[PDB]
Amino acid sequence: AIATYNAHVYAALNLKSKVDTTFMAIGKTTAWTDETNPPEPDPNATGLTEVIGYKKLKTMSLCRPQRTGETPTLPTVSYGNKTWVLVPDAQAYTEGAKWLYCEAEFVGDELPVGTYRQVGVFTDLAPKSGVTKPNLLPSEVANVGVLQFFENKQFQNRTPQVTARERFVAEL
Amino acid sequence: ENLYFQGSAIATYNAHVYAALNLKSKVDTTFMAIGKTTAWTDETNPPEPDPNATGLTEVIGYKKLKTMSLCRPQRTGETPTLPTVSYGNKTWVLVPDAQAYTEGAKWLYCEAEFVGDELPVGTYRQVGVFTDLAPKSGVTKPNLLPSEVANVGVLQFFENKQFQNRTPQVTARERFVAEL
Ligand SMILES: [Cl-]
Repeated sequence: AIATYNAHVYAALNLKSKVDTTFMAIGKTTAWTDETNPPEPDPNATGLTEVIGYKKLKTMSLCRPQRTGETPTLPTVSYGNKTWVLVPDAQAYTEGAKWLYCEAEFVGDELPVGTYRQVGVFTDLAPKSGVTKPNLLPSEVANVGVLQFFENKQFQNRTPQVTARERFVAEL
Repeated sequence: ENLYFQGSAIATYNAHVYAALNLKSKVDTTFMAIGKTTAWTDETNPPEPDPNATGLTEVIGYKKLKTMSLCRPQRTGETPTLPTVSYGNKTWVLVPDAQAYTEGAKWLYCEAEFVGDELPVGTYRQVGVFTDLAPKSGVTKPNLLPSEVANVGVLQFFENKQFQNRTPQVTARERFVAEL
């Protein structure tokens, strides 16, 4: 079962290759049992609970945590308190980038407005023939693809005047 | 008004199955290698495999897989319909690609036959699987000497075990199950 470090990088590179068909979803319109303490995400999930809609990623890149004494030349994303170094595909193995960075914005009413508690990334999403737009209602997706990673968090309310920028880093 | 969030998302069970399916898709360029001609410090207790390894120590040769299939451990009360194999101390149920997610097959089964002198004879202590192996030019043969490989590809998983001896009269059937 002993996989190499490079096996994880290979898996991350494989996800990045699916960029043209990678979408970030928002869901869970209904309240958690405890709104202040969301339950831990169960890996057996094949999709989001009460999926609202799908949004094509603004950015998808391989990455790795910054070293303590490193002054990075490459771009950095500063997720609250911890810095990540974005690595181009060619330096994947040399940099040991076994993590994947994903970013997407939910601008106003492009998807139905309301509360949401879930964020997840799907690869190989089939938009119904005749649709190119990055914002897809669940009735507009032909086959949701494969839910790769998701997160359960405290509710956020979205209005036609609100732009929600959702970004996350997943280890592979 | 604008909202900003940065979080720690966990991989799904299906993400592991997807990774295993991705390796199976590389079947045409997947090779099993054998190595470590020299004895371990303690021949009876081999050292734990270091994941930072990019290849095998004293690589002997590369042999294209006889079988590569997705699999999962057999359940305690299961009487499997599908084919079964033995690795570690357990039994594994071989699952076809179509039933990958339904069966939750996040493990990969690989098998290769090392028939006699097709690769240099002697003792070996390592077994590893490589994907995207480039044979020098347009060569087709399944048995490749390290001097015959143009680019070894990506060492996906390997094992350190007690020695096995191969002679021109011996056929070694190496099987291993790796979790993804
Ligand atoms: Cl939270």
